[PDB]
Amino acid sequence: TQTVHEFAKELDATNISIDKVVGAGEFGEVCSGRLKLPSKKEISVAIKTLKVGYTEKQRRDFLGEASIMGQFDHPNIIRLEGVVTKSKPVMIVTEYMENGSLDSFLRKHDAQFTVIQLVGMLRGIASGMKYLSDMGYVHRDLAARNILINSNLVCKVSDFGLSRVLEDDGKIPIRWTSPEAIAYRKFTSASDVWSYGIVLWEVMSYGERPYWEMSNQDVIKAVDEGYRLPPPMDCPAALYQLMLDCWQKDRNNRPKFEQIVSILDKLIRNPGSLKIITAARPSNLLLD
Amino acid sequence: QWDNYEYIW
Ligand SMILES: Nc1ncnc2c1ncn2[C@@H]1O[C@H](COP(=O)(O)OP(=O)(O)NP(=O)(O)O)[C@@H](O)[C@H]1O
Ligand SMILES: [Mg+2]
Repeated sequence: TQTVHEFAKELDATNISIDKVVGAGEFGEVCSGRLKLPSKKEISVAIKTLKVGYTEKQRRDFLGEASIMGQFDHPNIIRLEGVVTKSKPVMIVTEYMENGSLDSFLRKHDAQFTVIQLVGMLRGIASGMKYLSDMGYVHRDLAARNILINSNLVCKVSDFGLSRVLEDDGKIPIRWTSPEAIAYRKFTSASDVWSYGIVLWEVMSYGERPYWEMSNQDVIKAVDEGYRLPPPMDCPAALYQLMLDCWQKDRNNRPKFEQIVSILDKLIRNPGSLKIITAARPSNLLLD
Repeated sequence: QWDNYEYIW
């Protein structure tokens, strides 16, 4: 399709080799493999295929997500290497992220990273989101499951399935979504900052599910009433406060992504600050 | 984790 070729290179399939299946998505399988670049350098890639017998809607959605991804060239946003559309199966080829989805990676390593390592992950996510927001997009699905992490623990924003341009022109990830976006579809970069606060909690909780298994209706009611997720075990005060700030009821009082990046950069620059750690509550969620 | 995405009823 022409739409995708504005922002995606058409790859020659002879330059793509497939190694093994590493996942499955809405649209088909995901494999690891290799791509030979025009310079003859070979790089590791992920290869997503559109399932045989796809509908035209599935093809548009599949390629549409690539068209959005291809608009971003940033170290903390998943890199699109290109697409294959002139032969079938249709393919999307992206940089390989050895350690997979961030939530599942952290669950394998409960309490095994240093606070500075976790802050490094969080800073990358924030930097990617700062660029995404600079580019006029709202992601709408920012969550640990939609961050990929590579062999050197660099985290990158992925999954542009719900993303859109902020303009005057389906199911929602309720637990990750701001109260105003739930209430009346008010999606802004500040609603992505809310979601970032949730990702911050997910990371400091080593991939615990936000609000655990609370019903979505209770998540909506509790959050609207002013309840918030409690501090993760051994969570630095600085980082819990950042969560609370991301979760301000008034979206205009939330920090911008640029401010989040700056905050994390200071914590990285002054790691002793992380040593001040965040008790008896009448409820599991904290009021305020 | 089955109800990550949902409508509001
Ligand atoms: N760039 C990548 N590098 C390495 N692994 C990847 C990459 N992209 C996706 N994967 C793997 O593929 C899995 C599924 O792909 P994903 O992008 O999460 O689509 P999905 O529709 O959300 N499937 P799922 O997470 O299982 O419900 C991820 O959990 C990773 O393990
Ligand atoms: Mg996924």
